[PDB]
This record gives sequence, C-alpha cells and structure tokens, in this order.
Amino acid sequence: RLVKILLLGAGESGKSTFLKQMRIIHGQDFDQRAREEFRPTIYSNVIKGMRVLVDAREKLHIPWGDNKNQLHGDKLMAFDTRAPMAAQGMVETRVFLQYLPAIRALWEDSGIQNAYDRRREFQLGESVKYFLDNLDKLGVPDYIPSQQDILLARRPTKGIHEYDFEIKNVPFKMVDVGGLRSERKRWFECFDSVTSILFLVSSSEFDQVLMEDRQTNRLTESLNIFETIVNNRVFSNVSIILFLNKTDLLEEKVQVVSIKDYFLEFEGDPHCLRDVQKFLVECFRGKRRDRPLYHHFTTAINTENIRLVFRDVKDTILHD
Amino acid sequence: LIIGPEEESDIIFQDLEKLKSHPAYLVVFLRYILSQADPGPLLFYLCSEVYQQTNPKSRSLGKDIWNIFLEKNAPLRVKIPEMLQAEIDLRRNNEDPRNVLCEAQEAVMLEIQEQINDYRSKRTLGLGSLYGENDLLGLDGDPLRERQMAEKQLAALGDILSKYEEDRSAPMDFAVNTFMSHAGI
Ligand SMILES: Nc1nc2c(ncn2[C@@H]2O[C@H](COP(=O)(O)OP(=O)(O)O)[C@@H](O)[C@H]2O)c(=O)[nH]1
Ligand SMILES: [Mg+2]
Repeated sequence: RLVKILLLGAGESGKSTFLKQMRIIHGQDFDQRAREEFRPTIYSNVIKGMRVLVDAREKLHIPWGDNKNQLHGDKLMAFDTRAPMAAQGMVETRVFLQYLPAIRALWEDSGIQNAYDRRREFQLGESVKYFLDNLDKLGVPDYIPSQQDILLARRPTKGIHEYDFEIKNVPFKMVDVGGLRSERKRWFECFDSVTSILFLVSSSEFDQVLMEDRQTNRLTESLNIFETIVNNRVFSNVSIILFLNKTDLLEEKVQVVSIKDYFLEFEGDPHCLRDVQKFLVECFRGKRRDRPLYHHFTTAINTENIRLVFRDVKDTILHD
Repeated sequence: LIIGPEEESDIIFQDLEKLKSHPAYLVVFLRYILSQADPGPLLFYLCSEVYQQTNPKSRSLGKDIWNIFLEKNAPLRVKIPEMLQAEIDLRRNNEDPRNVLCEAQEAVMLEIQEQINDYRSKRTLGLGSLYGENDLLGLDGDPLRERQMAEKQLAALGDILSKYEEDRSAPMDFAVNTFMSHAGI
C-alpha cells in the first residue's frame, strides 16, 4: 500500500540532498522561515571549510599568495571548532560577520586557492567553494538562504531521517540514513517492507579517499558497499536503482584528472565524460552475481534534473 | 595531518575453531553465508565435524552427508579433489571414512577462509548489523548465556532459508540444525 524507498550510499554521495529535492518537488517545499534555519549551518560550512584550507596550505607547505594574509589565517585558526554551537555545525550571524573580512582575503589568495585544487589530499567538500564564491550575499545583514543555497548546505546525517509525501494518490515514504562507516550499523533498522532502494554514488570521487580512514579509495568503498547490498538474497524482490550523482562535478573533473591514474582497468578517453561514465556503470554491474539494474546520471542539487529522473524512478518502481 | 571539516570480536570472526565454540557468532556468520554466498563448503564442514566427534555406530549421518554434499547431483554439492571423493565413496565397504573425510574438510577450508575474510571486510564497511551482529552486544564470555542467544537467532534464519527452493532450503536447514544440535541449541 505504501512505497517505501531507502536512500543508501557512502558518505557525501548526495542522500540528504535528494531527500530535500523530494520535499521541494512533491512536498511543501521550504518557506522563508525554514530556509532561514540553514543560515547557521551555511556560515558554519564556510568558516570550518576555510579553516581546513589555511591548515592545508601550511602543512602541504604551499606558499602564501601574499604574506599579509598570515594574520587572517591566524584569526581563522583561533576559531574554536569544539565550542557548543560550533560543535553542532552552527555559527551565529554576528560571529560570522566578524570573520567575513578575513575569509574574503584568504579566498582571494593564490596559496589558499592552490590548496583547494589539491583537496583530494585531505578532506573538503566542493560546496564550500560555492559559498566562498558567494560571500557577497551571505555577508549582507538580512541574508536569507535561497533554495539553491539550502540544497548546497551540508549537514551530516547522524540518525535516521524519514520523509513522507504523495504523488497522484500514492503514499510514499523515503528514508535517509548516514553513509559514514560508523553510521551504517543502523541500516538494518530500516529494511522492513522496503519496496525500492536508490543507491547513490558520487561519480567524481574516483580520485579521493575516505574520510573515515584517509587511505581507502572512495569509489572502491562505494563498489564494495553496492556489492554487499546487490548480492544479498533478502533483497531479491527489492528494486535496486543506481544513481551516479554529481555528474556536474565529474564533467569538470575528467578535464584535469584522469581516472586512469586510479583504476588501470580503464580504457578509453579519460578526458571524455561519456567514456568515464560507462566505465563507472560497468564497474557497478560487474559486482552483481545472478533481475535487471536500472541506472541514472544525476545532479542532486539540480531540481529540474531530479524532477524528471524521479519520474522514471516512480514508473519503474510502480511497475514492479 | 590537516584537519577535517566534520570529523575485539575480530578474533572470534577470523578463526573457525573459536567461531565454532561461539554459536551466537556462528549463527551471524551462517546468516551472511546463506545470504551472500555458497552455503555448501561451510555446511559440509560442520556436518562432517559432527561425524568426526560422533561415536562410530554414525552411519546414518555419513550417509546423508554423501547425498547432500559429495555425490554427483548433490543439492549443495561441494567441490573437492576427485580422488578423495572416490575414496570416501568406497568406504560402500562400510569402513571408517573419518580419515579421508577430514581431508575433504581441509580441501574446502580455503573456500571457508575466503568467506571469513569476506565477512570481515563487510564488518569493516560497518555492515555487520545487516546480518544480526547487533544481537551480540550484550554478551560476555560465558558458555550457557551465549548459547541462549543462539536460539531466537536461529529462528531469524528461516527468513533467509525460506527464500530458497525446497530441494536446497531443506538440506540447508538439515545441515544447520545438525551442527547446532551438536552444539546444543
Ligand atoms: N555540485 C554538486 N553537489 C552535490 C551533488 N549532490 C550533492 N551535492 C552536495 O554534496 C555535499 C554532500 O551531499 P549530501 O547530500 O550531504 O551527501 P550525503 O552525506 O550522502 O547525505 C552537499 O554539499 C551537497 O549539497 C551534485 O550532483 N552536484
Ligand atoms: Mg545522509
């Protein structure tokens, strides 16, 4: 009677974002008040992300673009990340504004920028770039996060978030669990009456390592995860749909990095999006041991793209 | 180095001899096996273990082991060196097979190891709970208490068995209980 869909995938694959799209596309959406609650999360993304940047500039021994920015880097590093509000990923507006000037200078520095280009060597979401490039609008006193801002804001998912919605008189329940290794121990609590599983993967994580242990390749982790889910007989009658998310990022990445340097099996033009997308797809099908497998190239932050992709997902699931 | 923006029982699970003595842990492993892999090897190993410890008299068991795991069209046929199979089959002469049946058990051990390494990898992915590992939380090195959780756990197997045809689910259930019973569950 109910269509229960589980969103599975390693950390930072796009689950919480997809869930937000459902609310935007089929639910009540986010009114000004509800968007206003993301501001503390957004100012926290920015401050903490920049702190990681100056720290990487130092330890990676990358030189400043301008020495006078050493003072700004000092200001940021002095920010206590473990204080109560900061510990829960939130920063008041008044505090954010005190750091704005320094943050703006640090982001104009070529050293900090070079550090960003090498984020694969550490841990940093490209969503901090989206906000650093929009400091002007986050700065203004009466700033209210846009829909696009809300979608980009990054909040870890420790816990189980459930969202209920309807489409043409059909009740739907989507479940989002965390994807960090430590969070997965809870995945078993949500498998009762599951109709379909949407397996998300950041298609552009081939050059990165896990945040859990900074030594394991991200794609590799995804594949091993998919492997244990897709071959579990208990899910024999469950629809497994594969989402190769962050297509927009892969489109950028293939032009400066080559998947060839991380996965030998690759043969084709590493500078070509279509070639890398097929390799990724084959890699996940290759893990099956048998039931068909449908896949989709998505961009979770793109509302219009998720609108039509889900259209296919709904009809697929509804015809099983 | 370089700050982040956000930020045992392995001993029992990696060794088959200590996993056999811990029924609660074994049941979890049998769950993984029955769901993610070939049940043959392990199930053949356990029944053959009951034989090796069962007093010669034992015949019936050995007979069922042959039809379920070793003979031509066996439902859960396991793959062992042909020589060893012909010899086991001979001991027809109703003689002592334990000696050659133990070699069959060792031949299948490499496969059981791969699967052990396999599940440990899954535990690393933090997915141990997907196989009942969460039922091990409140346990302490005490025979009687642990083997109490063995039951209830052993009932959560029907959930995976039932999704197997009768000519396979039947022998499986037969195999599991044969060893569980010998372990006292
Ligand atoms: N550019 C881009 N960003 C994305 C995409 N999908 C998710 N994100 C962002 O990636 C970060 C991690 O996303 P999240 O949904 O929290 O991943 P989760 O940990 O699996 O829930 C967030 O900042 C998202 O806004 C995408 O297709 N493209
Ligand atoms: Mg999440």
